[PDB]
Amino acid sequence: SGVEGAAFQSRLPHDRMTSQEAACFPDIISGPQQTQKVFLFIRNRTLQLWLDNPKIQLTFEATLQQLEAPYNSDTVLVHRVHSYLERHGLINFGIYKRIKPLPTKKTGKVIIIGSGVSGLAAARQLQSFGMDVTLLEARDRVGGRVATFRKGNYVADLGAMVVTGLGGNPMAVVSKQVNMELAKIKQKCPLYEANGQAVPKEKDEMVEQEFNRLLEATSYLSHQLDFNVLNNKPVSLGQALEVVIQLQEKHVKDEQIEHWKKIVKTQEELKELLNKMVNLKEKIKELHQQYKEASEVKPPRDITAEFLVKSKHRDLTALCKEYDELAETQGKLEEKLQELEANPPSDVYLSSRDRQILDWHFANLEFANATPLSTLSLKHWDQDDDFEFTGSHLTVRNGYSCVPVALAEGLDIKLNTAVRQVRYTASGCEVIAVNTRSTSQTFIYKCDAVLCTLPLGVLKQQPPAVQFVPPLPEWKTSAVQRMGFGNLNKVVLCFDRVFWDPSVNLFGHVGSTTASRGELFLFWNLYKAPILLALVAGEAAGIMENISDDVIVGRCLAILKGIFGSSAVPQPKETVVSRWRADPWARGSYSYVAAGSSGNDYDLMAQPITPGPSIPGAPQPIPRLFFAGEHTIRNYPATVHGALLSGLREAGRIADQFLGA
Amino acid sequence: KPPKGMFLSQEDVEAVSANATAATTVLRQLDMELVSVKRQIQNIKQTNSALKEKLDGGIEPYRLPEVIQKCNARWTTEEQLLAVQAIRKYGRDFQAISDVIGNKSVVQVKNFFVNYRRRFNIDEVLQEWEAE
Ligand SMILES: Cc1cc2nc3c(=O)[nH]c(=O)nc-3n(C[C@H](O)[C@H](O)[C@H](O)COP(=O)(O)OP(=O)(O)OC[C@H]3O[C@@H](n4cnc5c(N)ncnc54)[C@H](O)[C@@H]3O)c2cc1C
Ligand SMILES: O=CCCc1cc(F)cc(F)c1OCc1ccccc1
Repeated sequence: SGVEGAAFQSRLPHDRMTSQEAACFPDIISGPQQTQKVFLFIRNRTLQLWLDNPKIQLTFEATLQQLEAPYNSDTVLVHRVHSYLERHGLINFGIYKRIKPLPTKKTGKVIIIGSGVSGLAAARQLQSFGMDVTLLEARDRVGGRVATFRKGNYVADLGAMVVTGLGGNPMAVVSKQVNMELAKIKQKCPLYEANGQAVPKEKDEMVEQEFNRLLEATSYLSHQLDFNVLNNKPVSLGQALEVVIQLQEKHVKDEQIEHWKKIVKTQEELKELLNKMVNLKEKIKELHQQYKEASEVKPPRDITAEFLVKSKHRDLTALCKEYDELAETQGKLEEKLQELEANPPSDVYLSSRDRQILDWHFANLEFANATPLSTLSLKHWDQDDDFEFTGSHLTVRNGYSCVPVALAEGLDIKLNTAVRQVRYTASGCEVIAVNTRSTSQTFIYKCDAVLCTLPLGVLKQQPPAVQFVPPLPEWKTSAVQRMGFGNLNKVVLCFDRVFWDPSVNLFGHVGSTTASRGELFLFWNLYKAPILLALVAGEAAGIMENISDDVIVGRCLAILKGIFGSSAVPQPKETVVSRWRADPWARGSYSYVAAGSSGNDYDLMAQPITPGPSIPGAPQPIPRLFFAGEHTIRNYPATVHGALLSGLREAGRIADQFLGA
Repeated sequence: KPPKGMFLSQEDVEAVSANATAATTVLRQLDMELVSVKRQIQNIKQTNSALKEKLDGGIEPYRLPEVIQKCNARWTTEEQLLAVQAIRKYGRDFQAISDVIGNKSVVQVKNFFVNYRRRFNIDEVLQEWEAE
C-alpha cells in the first residue's frame, strides 16, 4: 500500500509506534488505541508526501492541506508529528529546494570533524535547523571513504561502490535528489581456477551449496550447542568453520570404517562357513569310501551287511543335503560381499580443488566483512541481517563521489585541516587543528558542541592521532578497543578496450592456497569505459599494502591473461591501488563485529560524552561531544546508508540539546 | 536441528576442541583404524580364497543317485530286520529309519514301533541306543 510503503521505506513499522516515537509522544502511546492509529496514519502519510517528492521541502502547512478529515482536525497533533519527522531527519533530509529561505539568526555553534557522508549529512541537517556549522576535513576533498578515481573518461570507485537494495534504503531518496546513474549488479559470477580454466557448473554449485551449509552449521554450533567460548576466549566464525569442517572429515572416516567393518563381519561369517564346508566335504569323502566298500560286499549278504550299505547310503545323502544348504548360504554371502564391495561411501569430504573453490567463497565473505573470518564474532557477526533492504544491489556508474560532493554544496568546509586535539568542558569546546600542508599553521575552533565522525580506525590509533582533553572515559575507549575495524582494497585497471564478458559484472579468481584466497579473488565490470576493479580481501588486504603497484598490477594481468588469453589483455592505460589500512585518515575500510564485541558496542560508540562541572557543586552539564559514522549505527554498520543515518541521528540529537525539542 | 548431511554432536565437538591438536589426532587415529581394518580384510580374503580352492570339485564325485521306491505296506522279514537295526542306530528318528528301509512311510515306521514293541524288545533297543 501507499502510507504503508512510506513506513516501510522509512524503516518503520506501519502499525506500531517505535521506541523513539514513544519518547516524543508518551501521551499517545500510553493512551487509547484509536489515537495511536490516528498518529500512525499522520506519520505514515507525512512520510509518503515527502517520499513522493523529496526534491522540495515538505512544510507543516503543506502537510496539513494534504491531510483529510478526520486526521487534519488536531492540528497540534499534526504539527507535533511533522516537527518530529523533520528533527529526526525522516523528512526534509539530503538535498531539497527550500521553500522558506534559511533564517539569518543562527543559533549555536557546532564543529564537525570529518566530511565523509556521516559528517556531511549531520551538517546539512544542523544548518537546516538554524545552527552555525563548520566541518574540519583532513583530506583535500569531501566524501571520506566515498572516494572516486577520475582521469579522463575513466571513473572508478576506490571505496564504497554498491548501493544495497533500494527498499527501505535512504540512498533511494538521495538518488532522486542527486543524478546517480544507478545500474543493477547481475549477481552471476563465473569462477576460474588458478589455471584460468572455468569451474564446471556441477562443481560451482556443489561447493556453493556446501559453503552455505557450512555457514548454517556454524550457526547451529552457536545457538544449539552454545559453542561460543573456547579456552576462555570468544569463538570466531573462522574457528567454528574449522571445527565444522573437521567434523565432516571425521564423519567421512567414521562412515568408511563402518563400511569396511560390515565387510569384515561378512568375510568372517564366510570364513566360518567355508571351514564348515571343507570339514563336511572331507567327512562326505570318507563316508562315500565306506559306502563304496560296504556295497562292494557282493550279495547275497546277511541283514547286517545290508543294513551297512543302506545306512551308509542314508548317512551320505543327509551330509550331501547338509552340504547343499551350506553352499546355498555361501552364494548368499558372496552376494552381500560383492554388493558391499561396490557401495563404498565417499572417499573424501572435499578434494583439493573443492577446498580451493570453497576458499573462494570464504574469501567472498572476508570481502563482505572486510576482515579475516578468524576475527568475526561467531555469535554476532550477522546481527544486522534482519535489517537488509529489499531489491537488487546497484552500482554508481558516474562514481559514488557525486553524493558527498552534492551534500557539501552550501556548507562551510575547511579542507586540509587535520584535527589534533578535542577539548570539551562544561562551558564549551575547543578543537585544535593544523594545516596538513604545513603542520605548523595551528587553528583553534571554539564551539558549543563537537560532532566527532572520525573513523573507528583513527580512534583506535596508538599512539593517538587525535587527543581528547579530558580523555574519553573507559566505557567508550573499551568499546573502541573491542570493535573490529577491517580492511579491503581495490585495484583499478583502465584499458583501451573490453576483452572480458560485457554482460558479466563479476568474475572470480580461485587462489591456490587458503592463505592467498583473498588476493585478487574477484573482478568487477561496472562502468561505461573499459575498467575492471579487482578486490583484495581477508588476510591478503593488509599484506598486499606492502607490495608495489607495479607488482600488484602484474599479478592482475597474469590472472586475467590466464582466463582470457595472453594476446587479449593489453597493458592498462591507468592503474590505481588503494591502501586503506595505511590511509591515516581511515586506518582501515569499515567496521566488523569482532569476536569479543557485539551490537551493544555500536550503541556505546553513539553515546555522547558529557563533561564534568567546571565549578564543583554546579548543575549537571549538557553533553558536549557527539559521535557519528558507520561504526556508530548498530543496525546498519559499515555502509554509506548507515553513515548517512548516523549523521541524521546526531543532528537531531544535537538540535534537541541546543535548540530544544 | 543441524543441516542435512552435516554431523555435529556435542560429543564430537568437545573431542575436536578440547586440545590444541585434538582434531588431527582424532582424524589420525581414524586413519590408522581404517588402515588396520583394510589390512584385516586382506588376510580374510586370502584365507577364504585358500578355502574355496579346497572345495574345488564340489561334492559331485560323492553324490549317490536318488532312487525312488514305491512305498509298500507289507513288512518283509528283511525289512523288519532293517528297522530293528535302524532303531538301534537312529533311535526315534523316524525319518532316517524310513530312508534306510526305502519303502516305508514315516507313519508306517511309527506304527511298526508299537505293533512290534513287545516282540522286538524295542524298549530294550532304544535303551541300548542311549548308552553311546
Ligand atoms: C574499500 C571500501 C569499500 C566499501 N564498500 C561499500 C559499498 O559498496 N557500499 C556501502 O554502502 N559501503 C561500503 N563501504 C563503507 C562506506 O564507505 C563507509 O561506511 C562510509 O563511507 C564511511 O562514512 P563515515 O562518514 O562514517 O566515515 P568517513 O567517510 O571515513 O568520514 C570520516 C572523515 O574524517 C576525516 N578525518 C580523519 N581523520 C581526521 C582528522 N584528524 N581531522 C579531520 N578530519 C579527519 C576523513 O578523512 C574522512 O573524510 C566501503 C568502504 C571502503 C573503504
Ligand atoms: O565495496 C564495498 C562493500 C562494503 C559493504 C559493507 C557492508 F557492511 C555492507 C554492504 F552492503 C557493503 O557493500 C555491498 C555488499 C553487500 C554484500 C556483500 C558484499 C558487499
